[PDB]
Amino acid sequence: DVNYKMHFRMINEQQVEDITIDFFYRPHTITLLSFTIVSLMYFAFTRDDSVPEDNIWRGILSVIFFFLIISVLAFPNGPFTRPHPALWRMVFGLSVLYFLFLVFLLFLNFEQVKSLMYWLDPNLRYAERIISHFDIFAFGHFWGWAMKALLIRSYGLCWTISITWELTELFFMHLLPNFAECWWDQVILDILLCNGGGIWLGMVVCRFLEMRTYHWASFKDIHTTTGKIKRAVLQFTPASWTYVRWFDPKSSFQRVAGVYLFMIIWQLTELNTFFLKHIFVFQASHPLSWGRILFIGGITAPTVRQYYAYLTDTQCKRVGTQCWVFGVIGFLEAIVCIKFGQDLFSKTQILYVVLWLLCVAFTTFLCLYGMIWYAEH
Amino acid sequence: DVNYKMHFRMINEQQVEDITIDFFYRPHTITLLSFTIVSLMYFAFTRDDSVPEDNIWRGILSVIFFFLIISVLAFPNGPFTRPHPALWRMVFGLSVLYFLFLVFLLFLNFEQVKSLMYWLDPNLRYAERIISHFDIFAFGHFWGWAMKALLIRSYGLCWTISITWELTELFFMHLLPNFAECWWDQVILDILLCNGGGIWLGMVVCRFLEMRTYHWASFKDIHTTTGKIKRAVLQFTPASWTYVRWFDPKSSFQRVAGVYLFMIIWQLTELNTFFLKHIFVFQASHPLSWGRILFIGGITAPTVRQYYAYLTDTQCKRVGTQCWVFGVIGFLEAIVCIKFGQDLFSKTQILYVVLWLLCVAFTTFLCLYGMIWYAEH
Ligand SMILES: CCCCCCCC/C=C/CCCCCCCC(=O)O[C@H](COC(=O)CCCCCCCCCCCCCCC)COP(=O)([O-])OCC[N+](C)(C)C
Ligand SMILES: CCCCCCCC/C=C/CCCCCCCC(=O)O[C@H](COC(=O)CCCCCCCCCCCCCCC)COP(=O)([O-])OCC[N+](C)(C)C
Ligand SMILES: CCCCCCCC/C=C\CCCCCCCC(=O)O[C@H](COC(=O)CCCCCCCCCCCCCCC)COP(=O)([O-])OCC[N+](C)(C)C
Ligand SMILES: CCCCCCCC/C=C\CCCCCCCC(=O)O[C@H](COC(=O)CCCCCCCCCCCCCCC)COP(=O)([O-])OCC[N+](C)(C)C
Ligand SMILES: CCCCCC(=O)OC[C@H](COP(=O)(O)OC[C@H](N)C(=O)O)OC(=O)CCCCC
Ligand SMILES: CCCCCC(=O)OC[C@H](COP(=O)(O)OC[C@H](N)C(=O)O)OC(=O)CCCCC
Ligand SMILES: CCCCCC(=O)OC[C@H](COP(=O)(O)OC[C@H](N)C(=O)O)OC(=O)CCCCC
Ligand SMILES: CCCCCC(=O)OC[C@H](COP(=O)(O)OC[C@H](N)C(=O)O)OC(=O)CCCCC
Ligand SMILES: CCCCCCCCCCCCCC
Ligand SMILES: CCCCCCCCCCCCCC
Ligand SMILES: CCCCCCCCCCCC
Ligand SMILES: [Ca+2]
Ligand SMILES: [Ca+2]
Repeated sequence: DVNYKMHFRMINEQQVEDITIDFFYRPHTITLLSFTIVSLMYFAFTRDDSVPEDNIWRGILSVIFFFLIISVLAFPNGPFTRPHPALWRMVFGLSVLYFLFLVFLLFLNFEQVKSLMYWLDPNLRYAERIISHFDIFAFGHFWGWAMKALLIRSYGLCWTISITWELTELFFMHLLPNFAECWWDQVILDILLCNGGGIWLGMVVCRFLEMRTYHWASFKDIHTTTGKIKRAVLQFTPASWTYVRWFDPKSSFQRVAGVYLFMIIWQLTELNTFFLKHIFVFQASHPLSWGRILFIGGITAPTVRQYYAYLTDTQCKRVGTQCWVFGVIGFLEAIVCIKFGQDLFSKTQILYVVLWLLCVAFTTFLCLYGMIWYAEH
Repeated sequence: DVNYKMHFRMINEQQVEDITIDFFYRPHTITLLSFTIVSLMYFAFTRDDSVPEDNIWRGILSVIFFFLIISVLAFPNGPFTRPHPALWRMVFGLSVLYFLFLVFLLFLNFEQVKSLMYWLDPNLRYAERIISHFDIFAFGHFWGWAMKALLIRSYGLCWTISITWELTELFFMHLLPNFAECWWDQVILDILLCNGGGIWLGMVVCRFLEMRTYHWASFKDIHTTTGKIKRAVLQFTPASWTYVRWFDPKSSFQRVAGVYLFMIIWQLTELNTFFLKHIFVFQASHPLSWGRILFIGGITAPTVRQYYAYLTDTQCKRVGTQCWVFGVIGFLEAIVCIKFGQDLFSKTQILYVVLWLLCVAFTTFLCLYGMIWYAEH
């Protein structure tokens, strides 16, 4: 049990190894205690609070900001400790904020949630060819897969969900009347280039990042300025890379069904994005659209490394807190879509979702066979 | 530094020693995840959301409850580990909730805060002799002083602050026109009977608890039913008692100033209560008054034991998170009272507060002399 509680602190609160500059890792909470009071003193005595509309906004911004300060002192930093552990306590701080925001939304009705969205943005109330298709969103979609494949470390897992989702969005665009997106948009442009190009780049880096000899000289020791610039910049890159093996030839029925649940919660988070944008009508350029995608993308990096650790390591015996929070967020967003999306379906079929369930297991079982046989040949 | 980071986890997250019934200390976070998802599914698909006020109220309640659930998984449990550490993680979660609520209030104006209070309770908008004086509030004050003296473990500190605060409240009742509370009420009945009896009982229980031989037989091992009942009931009592010595004959200027700051913040936490209750006019029977007092009293129990540990232990090098949160709460309440209390003073004097500052140091210096000389005689 000494290992069973120590192995959780390698998942939940990964510690910094080989600290040389100790100014960056010594707490100053009393100075943080003195900063918050003087910060709020300036805002409680000099800010003009004569308008009620801008008082609620700045109060919300301050609650979010000062919850990030509390998260630095009290929240776990995941299995990541670069560039600083505190930047991952502040990402876990936003996960809890977004989790509790969804808990609130389940208890409202559609007229209150729509009135809430219009408060955030009043403009929401009133609302060759292939080359032009590539926009700033296609760049984000390419780098989303180049980051997912960086952590999943599998062609079979990433192409299984790249293909199934694009097939689903092609099918789910039967309801959407106005868009004229032809099938090649999400079967040739997306599956091949935006996804496969992203998947290829992400899996190419994993080979590089995991075969690299991680030798980290201290910043003070380097004498040449170009080395100091190299060392300063290299702080924002991983200090080590885990060797990921989702499947084993002797993998049990528990492990095989732990990668099956992994690729259902993965695809659940893609139905959340599709329906939240459709139930609450906002354009893809709105910060509610790509601001949420960036935040969920930031959460995913420590969640994939904590679900993998729990699933495989036999001395873990607890699932990391960030993976727990990414579990409620992904499940609650579906309940939000079912509750408020009671109207945009009349006779629509869940059978495709049921059919998607089988075609995922069909591809995990084929993945195990293609790797069990791989040892033989 | 191995001790400098280990000594913080004896303050922040005190671990349970000698666990025999392991059902009470084995996490089930995935079962917690399933419970939260099913509960929110039931409340999202079954609750009638046709009234907005009830929707907002139930959303607030659910957010508080699920923040408590998050705190059970991700927040430190103080130096206390009885009856369960989770019941102190939840207290810390409530502390953070209140801290952020205070952060929000600084950015509103008085009309918005009054509207919020009226939303919380619409009834707030429209709003021999000694034997009759003793009410449930007097009983609560007596038990609060008993609990305080249970942790401070000092007649000098407790009597100093009791006397100073009673004098301050007697003085501050110069502004209060309607109340006819004569000086005897808060110079004899309060100082002697309620406060004095509480202090006496607290110090008697300190003497009993710190001289007790803490031997904890496992619940399963006891065979007699009365012994099992005693062991079950005894779980809600401290498993050990720290020997508290605020002053030493060789105590430096740092320690003396630390006790001075301790008592200054202690009296600030009473100015906060007085001025909050007077600025936001609600009766002492309203839950906003005694609920807040109960919550601050619950916070105080680990805050005192963490401030003492930081102040005296020389290997601590960090102040516990509950102490940090109590500090921000105590300072932010004062800032709130200053911001919204800009009107109920015209020519009133801070000199008494300044005079109170000297008469506290006068009584710390006299406390050290009365104990430095104590060794000689
Ligand atoms: C409407 C729909 C219609 C059709 C629906 C039909 C649905 C069909 C139903 C599908 C469900 C199938 C479930 C099968 C589960 C088998 C058990 C299993 O493998 O357990 C474990 C893994 O599993 C876990 O327990 C992991 C934690 C899970 C909870 C956190 C979620 C966070 C998600 C984050 C996802 C991130 C995604 C990121 C994407 C980029 C392994 O077994 P174990 O022995 O416990 O493990 C041994 C190791 N220890 C314990 C010794 C350490
Ligand atoms: C308007 C008014 C008008 C007139 C105003 C005038 C005001 C006049 C101004 C008075 C202020 C005087 C302050 C002097 C402080 C000297 C330094 C000192 O003693 O430091 C330390 C203690 O002090 C700390 O640092 C403790 C942490 C403080 C922050 C947490 C707050 C939570 C409160 C919770 C209170 C709970 C209350 C509960 C009540 C029931 C000790 O020195 P050190 O060497 O750091 O310690 C050695 C130990 N280590 C470091 C090795 C471990
Ligand atoms: C929070 C948890 C959820 C995560 C994302 C969830 C998805 C939601 C994400 C983003 C959408 C948020 C709404 C923005 C669109 C509304 C219209 C608009 O332009 O508003 C703009 C918002 O401009 C701002 O100032 C926004 C500030 C940030 C918002 C919260 C994220 C915290 C990140 C902290 C990161 C810290 C570091 C982290 C670790 C490194 C400007 O407003 P405006 O149009 O001029 O009108 C303003 C006045 N009213 C009308 C609004 C009253
Ligand atoms: C939270 C952080 C701050 C702490 C305290 C700060 C001080 C504030 C404290 C208490 C004051 C709260 C307001 C209550 C008075 C208003 C009028 C009234 O009677 O309201 C009642 C409130 O009844 C409830 O249901 C209250 C639920 C609890 C509230 C939060 C505390 C969480 C404790 C969790 C402890 C868990 C375990 C902890 C560890 C073991 C009933 O309402 P009503 O009159 O019928 O009208 C209802 C409808 N409207 C009008 C309200 C819309
Ligand atoms: C702005 C600073 C640029 C970078 C300046 C710089 O020299 O960084 C070095 C520091 C610490 O580096 P060490 O070599 O002491 O620890 C190394 C440790 N064992 C490890 O490899 O993890 O990095 C940070 O904390 C960066 C905080 C970034 C804050 C955003
Ligand atoms: C400004 C921030 C820039 C991004 C900062 C950055 O690169 O660090 C993020 C982490 C760093 O990994 P560690 O060395 O802390 O953990 C090591 C552990 N054994 C492991 O498996 O990595 O890696 C990623 O998630 C890389 C994907 C990008 C995620 C956004
Ligand atoms: C309702 C249960 C009544 C009490 C039933 C009972 O038998 O309690 C024993 C348990 C654990 O007691 P142990 O002897 O295993 O540990 C002892 C440990 N080393 C120590 O001394 O701290 O206490 C709780 O967790 C109580 C949780 C209360 C949850 C509110
Ligand atoms: C339902 C809850 C009932 C109250 C539960 C209860 O009595 O436990 C609270 C703690 C228990 O102390 P521990 O044994 O965990 O810590 C031991 C550590 N070395 C120490 O110094 O105590 O003690 C107090 O604060 C007592 C004051 C009352 C506080 C309200
Ligand atoms: C881990 C990454 C977290 C980043 C949070 C994303 C929030 C972006 C908000 C953008 C709002 C822009 C308003 C004009
Ligand atoms: C550590 C103790 C925490 C207790 C929280 C106190 C909150 C009480 C609220 C009572 C409201 C009653 C409304 C009728
Ligand atoms: C009209 C389209 C606007 C898209 C803005 C994208 C901003 C990307 C910021 C990325 C930060 C990491
Ligand atoms: Ca697509
Ligand atoms: Ca009084």
